[PDB]
Amino acid sequence: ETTVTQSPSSMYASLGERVTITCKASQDINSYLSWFQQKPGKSPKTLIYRASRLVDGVPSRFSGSGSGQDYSLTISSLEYEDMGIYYCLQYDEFPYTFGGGTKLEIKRTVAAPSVFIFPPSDEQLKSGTASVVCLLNNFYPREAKVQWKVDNALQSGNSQESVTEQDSKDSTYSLSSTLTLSKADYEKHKVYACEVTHQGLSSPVTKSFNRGEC
Amino acid sequence: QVQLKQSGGGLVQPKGSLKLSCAASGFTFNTYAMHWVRQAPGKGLEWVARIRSKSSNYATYYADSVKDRFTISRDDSQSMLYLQMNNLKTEDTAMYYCVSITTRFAYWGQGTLVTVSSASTKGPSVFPLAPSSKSTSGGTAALGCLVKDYFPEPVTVSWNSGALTSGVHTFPAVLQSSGLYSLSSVVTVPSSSLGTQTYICNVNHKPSNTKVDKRVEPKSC
Ligand SMILES: CC(=O)N[C@@H](CCCCNC(=O)[C@@H](NC(=O)Cc1ccccc1)[C@@H]1N[C@@H](C(=O)O)C(C)(C)S1)C(=O)O
Repeated sequence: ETTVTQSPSSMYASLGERVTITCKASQDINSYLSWFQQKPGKSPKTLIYRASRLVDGVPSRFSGSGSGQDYSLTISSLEYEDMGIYYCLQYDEFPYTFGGGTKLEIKRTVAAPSVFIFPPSDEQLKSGTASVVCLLNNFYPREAKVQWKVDNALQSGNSQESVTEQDSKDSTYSLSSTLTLSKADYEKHKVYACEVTHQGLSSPVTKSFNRGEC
Repeated sequence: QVQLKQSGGGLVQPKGSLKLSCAASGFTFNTYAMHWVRQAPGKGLEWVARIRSKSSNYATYYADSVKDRFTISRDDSQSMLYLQMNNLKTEDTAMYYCVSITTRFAYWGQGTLVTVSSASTKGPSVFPLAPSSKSTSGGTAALGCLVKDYFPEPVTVSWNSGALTSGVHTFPAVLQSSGLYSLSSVVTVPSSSLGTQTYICNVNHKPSNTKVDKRVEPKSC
């Protein structure tokens, strides 16, 4: 097939900024290249066809360009609604192939997370499993290090993270880390702690509880 | 008002078969090719199948991964586009989009989730994420619901039947080691409201016809 490579795969920009994404094909595709915007949990929206033709209704700040193998999309002045993932599509020769996509997100100031820890419910323990949940609320940038400490012992292999998309009001992220243990292992220990390292914090923050005490 | 209204899909076992449907309206369906395009969860877009108009003999083209297992077809009298999916494999699990590219537009359906697994549907367990009374007395407190061990996707979560939206984060589902999905939904509230206000998370899992309301209270000993 023809291979389509996008650059960069993700990027941040501030409102009003000029943004350019590039799209490179493994061979000449005769400007049969289309650009799509996909917002999370939504279907793709067509933006440009034949490298540079705007689909009716797309704001004029969107512009596409290129020829041969090398093409680009450009947003002259970024606006809040332009966030999402942009895909380019080669439709010269079947199979029509897409690029990996460029994630466009909005820049904002560092924000430190509010951290909360949640012990397993008694109800859940009745079934023999204990999930311990740590929440990092409303922070920026996305990178954060969360470590679980049980009776001063680091945990490995028994925790999963999940991260929301940028909040539509304050452009922050939130993250949840879920520590899973058997009820037997859970009840053999006292201090369950969540340690959060993040650029918005001068030092790591820790939230903890002792199994048993209200 | 162009629409591609999709129907079908859902949960189906490997080697099984499924038929997707797409009803077109508001453009000249018969003159244009029709397509199916896939998006595996969290991954990229991929072409599945193409079929041209009567004017081009209904020529069909397929991605290599599905060449002798899927069949694209159309009924121009009924404005219907179909994808007959046979000999299904785990890697066919994806969101499937009906797509029509026209002279000056390209229209995408809403997508139908196809999950290729032999497991039966499983409704969630909903457990409280409750704040202990350590919460800063004049600040903010967090609480939530842990929505655990369901299959397949998706679940939706609201708070107090949608009346509570501010400060809510419902996290993307996670695939656990057990092969069942799990997610949390949280909300931050004034610490002054723990005990005085009532927080109920409304969990809906359509594939299993499960609707669960869980009251989250601070906890006592
Ligand atoms: C009567 C007759 O003979 N018909 C032929 C099909 C051709 C009918 C008219 N052609 C199209 O609408 C094409 N659309 C565009 O160029 C614009 C565009 C491209 C990308 C994004 C947005 C807009 C192409 N049509 C698709 C296809 O043909 O699959 C394509 C190649 C993927 S784009 C037939 O039925 O054989």
